[PDB]
Amino acid sequence: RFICIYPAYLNNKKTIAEGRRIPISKAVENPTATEIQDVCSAVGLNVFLEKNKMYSREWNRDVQYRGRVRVQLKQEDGSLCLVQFPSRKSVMLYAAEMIPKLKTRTQ
Amino acid sequence: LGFPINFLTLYVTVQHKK
Amino acid sequence: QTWEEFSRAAEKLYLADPMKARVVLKYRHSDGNLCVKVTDDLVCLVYKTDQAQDVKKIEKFHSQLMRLMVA
Amino acid sequence: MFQQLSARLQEAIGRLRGRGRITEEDLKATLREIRRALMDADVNLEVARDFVERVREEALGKQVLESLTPAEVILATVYEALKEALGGEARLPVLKDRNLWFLVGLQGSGKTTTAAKLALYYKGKGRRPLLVAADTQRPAAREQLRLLGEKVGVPVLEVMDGESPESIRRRVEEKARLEARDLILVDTAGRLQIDEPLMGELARLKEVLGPDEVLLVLDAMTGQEALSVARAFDEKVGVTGLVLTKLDGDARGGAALSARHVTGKPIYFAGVSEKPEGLEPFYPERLAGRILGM
Amino acid sequence: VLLESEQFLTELTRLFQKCRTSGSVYITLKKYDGNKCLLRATDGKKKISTVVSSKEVNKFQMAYSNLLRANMDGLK
Amino acid sequence: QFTLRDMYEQFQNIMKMGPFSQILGMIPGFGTDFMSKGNEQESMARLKKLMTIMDSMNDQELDSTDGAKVFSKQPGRIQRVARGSGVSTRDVQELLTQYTKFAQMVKKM
RNA sequence: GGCCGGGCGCGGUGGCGCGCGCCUGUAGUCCCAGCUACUCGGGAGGCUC
RNA sequence: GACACUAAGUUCGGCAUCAAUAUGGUGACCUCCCGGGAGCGGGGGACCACCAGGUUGCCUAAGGAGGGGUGAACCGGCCCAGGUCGGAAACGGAGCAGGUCAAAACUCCCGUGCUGAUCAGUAGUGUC
RNA sequence: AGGCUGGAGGAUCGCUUGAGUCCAGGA
RNA sequence: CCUGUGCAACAUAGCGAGACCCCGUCUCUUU
RNA sequence: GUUCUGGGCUGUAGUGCGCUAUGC
RNA sequence: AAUAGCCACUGCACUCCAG
RNA sequence: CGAUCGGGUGUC
RNA sequence: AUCGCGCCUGUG
Repeated sequence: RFICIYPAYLNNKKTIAEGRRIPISKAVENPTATEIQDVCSAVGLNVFLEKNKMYSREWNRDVQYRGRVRVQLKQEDGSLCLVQFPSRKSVMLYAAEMIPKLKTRTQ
Repeated sequence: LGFPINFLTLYVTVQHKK
Repeated sequence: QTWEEFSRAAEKLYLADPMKARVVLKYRHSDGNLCVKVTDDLVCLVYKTDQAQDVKKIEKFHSQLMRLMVA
Repeated sequence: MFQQLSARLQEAIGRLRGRGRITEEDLKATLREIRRALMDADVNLEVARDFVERVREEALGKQVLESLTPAEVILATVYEALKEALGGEARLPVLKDRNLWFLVGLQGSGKTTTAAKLALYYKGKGRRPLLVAADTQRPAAREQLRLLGEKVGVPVLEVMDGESPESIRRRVEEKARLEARDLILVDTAGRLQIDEPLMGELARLKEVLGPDEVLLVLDAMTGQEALSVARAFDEKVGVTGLVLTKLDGDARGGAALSARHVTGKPIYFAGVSEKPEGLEPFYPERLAGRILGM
Repeated sequence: VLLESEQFLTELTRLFQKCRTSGSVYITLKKYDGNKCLLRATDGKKKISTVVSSKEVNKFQMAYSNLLRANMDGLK
Repeated sequence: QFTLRDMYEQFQNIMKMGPFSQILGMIPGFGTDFMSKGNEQESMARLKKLMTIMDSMNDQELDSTDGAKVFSKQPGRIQRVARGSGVSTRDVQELLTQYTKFAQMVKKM
């Protein structure tokens, strides 16, 4: 029941039809499922990385380009896990904003 | 003929993992 | 012509009076030329030549005239 | 497959390599071991004696005594004998424009099962098989094939109780015509022991239907008994080819290695499982080398 | 001078021979009486003549004719 | 001259005669243990996968005197073939290397 | 005692005889060199008063 | 008869052929939402290109919404085997090869404007 | 020796053979 | 048409007067 | 120094009511 | 006022012969 | 510098 | 052009 977050969703180098889900203004260079998980897990979000899954609209097969990330929004009872994270859009955006800060990118 | 043709065909399938 | 005519005239004089006429014949070897003349001291008929072919007839005209004088 | 005899024929041969050069005396000891393994694998005593004698001569002819590695020469010779013993060159029924085959054997032979396996095998080779339950006495027998055909997607015509051969021929010919069948498989009645009356009826059917092939299905786990039956069926009805079923459960392999000499019939197929796909063409070369690990 | 038939011819031959280098040889013929003819020859120095009668004209003319023809070869 | 289409065709003929396969085991002269075991089903599935990769190639690449060369000069082509056949870039270079070794021996044949 | 040829040109000599060239006569000329102040040499034939 | 001039006929060549609009499409791209565990299902705005037949500018000497072609390894659009990806599955997606095309692009032939040359020598008029 | 007549064996003078020689002149 | 001076190293032609010479006749006794 | 007279259709021009004839 | 023939005179090219 | 000029035909 | 286009006529 967790939700799905594919890097294509947060890629500013992709068009709409190519899988982008957020405005280019907020999108990111080349987000990696890893980075996505690393910023989500570090906010109190319950999430696990599906390293080998591949996004259907992703012609490339490389690594930097594949993997999937799963985050728990609601809890079995119904309450959101983190009030500040209603929707999926909420997480996508939060991620798009925090990755360009990861030390590994400011390097 | 049957040897190589069949053996190359065989050796190829094994080596190519996908 | 000249010679054939000439003789006629001469033989005319000889006949007219064969006792008053005479006939001279002048041979000049050097200058090389012959010359016959028949006159009657009242008619000088003369004929000169230098060519060789003319001696024969001149000599005959001479020999003849003589024969009419001795006939 | 024949792990038992395999591991057995192994120690015998592997007992010569690390020696380096061998004496005739050591060769005779190996041959005796080999000969015992064959007998213990229920191989016709006659076939077994001939086998080892053949290996002996061939071995000597290959200058085994004059070899820095005899174990290998003995391997090649023994592999050649097994290959020949198994049938030599692989064979398979020759298909024509239209084919009609009979499946015969005793009960529990794997006959009916093999019947569907053949229909399925040739169905994947571009054929349109028709299965027919020829048992005119037992409805439960035709029912077992009706189910199988229903499992392999192959139509099945069940004869009637006591139906005549002519009636069966007419009916079968018409169906094949209307359904465009090119391979017609006739599963005949399976009984516990040879039933003379049945053989008569099978002979008459054979006469009325005129099958291109008459495959006798023998359960390999019955050993040499399967060969005495093969002779009985050949003398009473007439066999053209053999099918060795339950070879996956065959630990000895006596019937397989003896069919050639004993029956003189070719083994076309081998049953390797109770599943409709558990069939494959008999490959003497394969088994020979397999038994030795080649 | 008056010569005899012969004589005259020899004297005459000379007149030509005595004039081959120069001078003129004259000869005049004439009917004469006081039948005969008077024949005269002169080189200018010496004179000579003869009297020819019908009795000898043939014999005389024979030699006289050869004489004139032979001695007069000197023209063109 | 051994092209990639030529290799494609040989693969078709080899797969076709595979079943058949029973009769072949019933003929002597092939030494001991001819086709046993048992790796004829896996071996054929391999040829079929190589065929699907060549299905992503075009006529120029298939009929080229040296199909491997056409991809050395235009490595962009390798990427396309891989995309269309659901295979990786390395898999296509592997096929190309195998084709190279195959064609070498065919002229040595 | 007269005559035996005439004409023109050149040459010779104090002069005469005379020499050369050309022209031209009668029935009717030959020979010789001489003469020594000279319009003047010598011999032999023929014709005529 | 012989020449001229206007109208004009034949043929092979050359040069050249707008703009701005509504309605409906196709495509591309962006931007907002709802639903959903994925592949997605659903709905609102914006921009650009092109197409179908339809106007008008007050537009040029002409300028028709004509008819083909090619479509490129990929790099136009569709349909997409296989394989690939998401899915337990049903299915769905990206998509090469292959096929295809009112609607990427690029190109011909039409027509239509001037325009050399050619051939005809008719139609009229004029001259001597 | 003289006189007369005739001639015709290299013409001195005069005259003329039906306008002799047609070279020169009459710009 | 008229006028004009010459007609060779014979080579006008004719006539007349008539520059050796040749033939015939007469005389040699007679204002 | 451009035409004295006569004759010769050689050719051209001008003048002479000039005269004769017009496929009997 | 048409055509042909006849001749005569003058001029030019400008000719030839005779006085 | 040959008269009249007109008429008819072929009427460019 | 014979662009006075050509031909005939009559002025006894």
